Amino acid sequence: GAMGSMERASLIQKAKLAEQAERYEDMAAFMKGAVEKGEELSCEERNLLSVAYKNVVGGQRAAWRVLSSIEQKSNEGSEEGPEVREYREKVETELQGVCDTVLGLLDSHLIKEAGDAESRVFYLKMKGDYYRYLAEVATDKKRIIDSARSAYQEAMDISKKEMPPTNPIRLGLALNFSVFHYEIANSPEEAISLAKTTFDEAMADLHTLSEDSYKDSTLIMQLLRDNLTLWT
Amino acid sequence: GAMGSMERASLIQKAKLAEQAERYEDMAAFMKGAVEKGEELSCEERNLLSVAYKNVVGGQRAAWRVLSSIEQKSNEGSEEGPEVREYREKVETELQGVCDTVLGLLDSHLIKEAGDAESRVFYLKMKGDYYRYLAEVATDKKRIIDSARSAYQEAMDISKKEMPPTNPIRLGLALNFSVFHYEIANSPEEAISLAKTTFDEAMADLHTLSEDSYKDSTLIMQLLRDNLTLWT
Amino acid sequence: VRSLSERLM
Amino acid sequence: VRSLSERLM
Ligand SMILES: N=C(N)c1cc(-c2ccccc2)c(-c2cncn2CCN)s1
Ligand SMILES: N=C(N)c1cc(-c2ccccc2)c(-c2cncn2CCN)s1
Ligand SMILES: [Cl-]
Ligand SMILES: [Cl-]
Repeated sequence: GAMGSMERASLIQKAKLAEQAERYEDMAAFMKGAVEKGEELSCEERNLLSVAYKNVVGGQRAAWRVLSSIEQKSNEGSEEGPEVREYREKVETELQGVCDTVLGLLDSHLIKEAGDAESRVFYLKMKGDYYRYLAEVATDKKRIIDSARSAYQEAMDISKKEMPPTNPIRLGLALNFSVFHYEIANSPEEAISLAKTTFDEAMADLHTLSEDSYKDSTLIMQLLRDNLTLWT
Repeated sequence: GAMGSMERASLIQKAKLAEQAERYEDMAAFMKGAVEKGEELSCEERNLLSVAYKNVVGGQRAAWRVLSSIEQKSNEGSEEGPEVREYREKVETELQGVCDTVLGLLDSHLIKEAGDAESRVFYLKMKGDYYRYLAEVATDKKRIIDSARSAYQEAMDISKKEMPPTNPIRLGLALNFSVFHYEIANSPEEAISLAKTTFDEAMADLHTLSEDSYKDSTLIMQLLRDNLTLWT
Repeated sequence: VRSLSERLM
Repeated sequence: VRSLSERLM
């Protein structure tokens, strides 16, 4: 590991600098290095890891969608070479590599050492997210979908037992699981039901929250609401 | 060169795909490969080269500015490690590498084969731009500034002899040279004089242009005007 | 149009 | 505030 010679604290400090500089490839490398030190991650450090790789993979998914669209148009009255397919495959292969890197970190060994709900649910959700990103480009497709489903479901079970309905991690988990149902699993009715009950159960729990926790939860709830508006 | 095995036309086609996908690192690599085929570049191909590397270096300059700012604040009632300096140096070194790559392509051998004004002025301006980006982080600083000045001046001489005042390349050259004067060379009065005369001489030539050429020139003239507003 | 997923805190 | 330089066509 190219970050093996750098102090854990220095990697974290530089990941925060990279975030301010919007250098998310650097941020991912720093946080990967931090994870590979072997120590568990704090809540802040976990979110730095999530921020870095979500932005990296986020740019790859956007590029892949553009290229896939151009590729599908080429395969309709369309004039013909292999370049579009080749370059889409290049981005796709790079995207899959990032997803495998994250899944590798969760498997070695973030998840097995995560005992607390906030950490375990966070990592299992992340596992679901990155198997979902793999599913988006897959055509083993079924096993990838099942791996996402299984990760999300284990996370849902723990969050429902151990976290209040308004917990931001639980809310973000349910949001992404509902996206999985709608966009990946061809289960729009499951997606709508999950988003509804997640929103309603959080609504009924807002009265227990501080002003700052209320802002955090309602911000995420609005995404659930926005999706329901698009889905119904 | 990792692109040596790919057809020139395929590299150009994929550079255009990368632009649509906003994958400018890929775009730079493709166009670098295209340049290294040894053939001169068309006007379109020259702009693809410029688009790719300007975006790449543009992200590095923005990141460098963030880090440099954080670094200067650390060196004022400020609490102290070497991480900020180290990471700024990393981005800086990567920025300089990109600038050297471009200058290498212009020197080997785009400029010496560029005989037409549109191509020669374009490359010499580009040489000035990327020596200017080097100057922004330099602390040999004087030689870098002189190399930018000399490249810009040779380009200005040719453009004034061979191009109409409203030529977009001439306008973009004068704009960037005026930025050099103001931001790099500590010559704000030279910057203001150049922007004024460039704008006025283009204004007086708009009557010769088509509707589409009129739009192109006035779009760039507005930047000259905006700078003058900030400078005076 | 694509569904909205969790945003970074 | 930094001066505006040439924009991509
Ligand atoms: N540097 C980033 N991207 C983030 C850092 C943190 C964070 C977490 C704990 C302590 C300090 C910072 C984030 C966070 C995630 N959940 C809530 N928070 C903070 C807002 N209440 S997000
Ligand atoms: N793919 C890009 N980024 C660009 C391509 C071209 C271009 C140039 C010549 C022929 C075809 C396309 C650009 C250009 C630069 N000066 C004017 N133009 C076109 C607008 N009149 S910019
Ligand atoms: Cl490719
Ligand atoms: Cl560093």
